[PDB]
Amino acid sequence: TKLDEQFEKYPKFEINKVATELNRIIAEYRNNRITVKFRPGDREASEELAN
Amino acid sequence: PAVMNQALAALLQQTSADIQEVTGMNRADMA
Amino acid sequence: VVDRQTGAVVALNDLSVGRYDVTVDVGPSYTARRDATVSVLTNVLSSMLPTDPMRPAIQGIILDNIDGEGLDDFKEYNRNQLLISGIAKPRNEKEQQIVQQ
Repeated sequence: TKLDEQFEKYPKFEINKVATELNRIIAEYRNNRITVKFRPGDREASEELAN
Repeated sequence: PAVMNQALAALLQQTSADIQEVTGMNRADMA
Repeated sequence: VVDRQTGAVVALNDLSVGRYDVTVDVGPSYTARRDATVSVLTNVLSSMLPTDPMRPAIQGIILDNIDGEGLDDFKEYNRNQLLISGIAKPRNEKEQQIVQQ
């Protein structure tokens, strides 16, 4: 506001409380990473192919 | 004698709680 | 009678066969057949006493279906131990005339 011929601004304090669960989920993923795995079939040579 | 307004006490308690709250399978639970 | 097969240049549907003798049901979803075999055999296990005689056979059959990297020697040894015990039924390539002999 003008506030007696000035432009003092409103105080805007920030207390971030929504990042804790996001950090927990990210840590949960990074503790147990997953990747691609190839499964064999019912053949005489599928195991070596998968390996 | 001097007095303590309730707004100041409320701010003290709220800020004290918020400082501890913001600043923090077993490993994942740790900060 | 031990094989079920269909054959045609273009798929032939014999109207005289009639309804099959199967029933539609539901169950757990498995990515591979080995998963189903291992799950059903493990469910069969863990309900048997430790002194039961067929438990080693169940364990061998379960270990026969486990897949992974670097398990060639262990799987071959387990298969040989199962073959010499008359449980594996050699598939008529080389072990019916060598290991059984």
